[PDB]
Amino acid sequence: GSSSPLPKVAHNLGFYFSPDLTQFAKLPAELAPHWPVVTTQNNERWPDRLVASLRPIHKYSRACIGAGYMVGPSVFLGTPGVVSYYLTKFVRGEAQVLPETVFSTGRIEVDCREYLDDRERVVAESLPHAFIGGCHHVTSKYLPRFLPKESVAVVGVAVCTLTDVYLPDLEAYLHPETQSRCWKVMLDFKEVRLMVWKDKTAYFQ
Amino acid sequence: SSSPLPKVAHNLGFYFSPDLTQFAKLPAELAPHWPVVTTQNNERWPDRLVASLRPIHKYSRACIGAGYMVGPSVFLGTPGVVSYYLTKFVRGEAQVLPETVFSTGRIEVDCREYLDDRERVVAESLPHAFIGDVKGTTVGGCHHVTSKYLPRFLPKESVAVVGVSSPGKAAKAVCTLTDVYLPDLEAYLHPETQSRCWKVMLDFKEVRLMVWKDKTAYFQLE
Repeated sequence: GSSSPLPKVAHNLGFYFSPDLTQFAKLPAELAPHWPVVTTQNNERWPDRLVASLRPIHKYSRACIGAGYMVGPSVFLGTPGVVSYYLTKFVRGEAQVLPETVFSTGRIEVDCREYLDDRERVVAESLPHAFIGGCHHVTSKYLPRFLPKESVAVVGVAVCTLTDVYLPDLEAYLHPETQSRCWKVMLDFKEVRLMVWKDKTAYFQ
Repeated sequence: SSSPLPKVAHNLGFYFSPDLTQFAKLPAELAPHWPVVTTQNNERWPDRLVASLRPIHKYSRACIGAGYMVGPSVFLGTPGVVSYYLTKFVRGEAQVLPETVFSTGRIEVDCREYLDDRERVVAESLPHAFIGDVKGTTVGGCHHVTSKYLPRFLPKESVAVVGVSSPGKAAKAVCTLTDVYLPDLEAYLHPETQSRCWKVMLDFKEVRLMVWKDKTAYFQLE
């Protein structure tokens, strides 16, 4: 069996249907040859496909490190430095190079408010204005336990914007050459904008 | 006063209660007309299920080792110790309740630990039923609340189904799990044939248990 992306990841690669994965909208097996589709079935029969796997499958399989993932009905947290799933994208039959990206951790989905590890605490401590009052990281001190889920906006997909990205993945951004930079960041294959003010604050827009 | 976990009463047909918070509020005026769970042996309610602390009948069943609640709070069963008594009245007259095993409350309270040393050894004895292991891309044998590869969220069900994971190594879409006191299953773990399917009553629900001696063992719904 294989793990598989959170919906937003496939969505951002342009995938919405799946015959086999229930986090996505259903499409019958029979129609997969004629529509792009996310799956864990590496089915040569379906030419436009995104396949999730736990072992690479072609040189172009991207190892999705540290991502939130799902297995059957369950959601799991990414483990930093550990590969969540591989993704291999086939357009009109042939495997395609994926852009490089960072990954959401799954802390949002599973409502977890903790640092994943000491290294991430150490990064938050190094710029303590970052990601609170606007835009909160999942671990922000000021975030109340009961959020009203309807009115929350997620970075990479309003009461607030919210991210669960693993801080070290981002930490070079927090330290630009210029006094401040509006970066161009790939998160879950979606281009967001991280705005850094060296040594004061940073946040997404 | 001690009460059954919601699933136990559901399995018996009972969803309304005037008194017990864990259930659906029903106003007293209607209690005469629905099956109800209650800590009140009330004659006015012909179809009722009473949770006692001591019996009131030939047919009053002891719920031994069962997880239970007092007000808003869940508590673990202790194995060997009855948690509460239950009596089924139908049209004013007590009924014989089937013989059953009991979920322990661990899933409700998120306590993923053995109840006692004794259970530790059973889990350890049949590790591909009760602990887990991987073969390349596949995990199996994590069918208990104590097992490896478990998600953070577990359905509050007698037999819960979850996806399961060895981060970076293996995954399973479907894995079937309970929090039963493992020794209550010993009777079933040692057959002669290559496989066997038991019928088992768990939390008063009829469930099927596959056993592959001495490889794995898992519950399933009908």
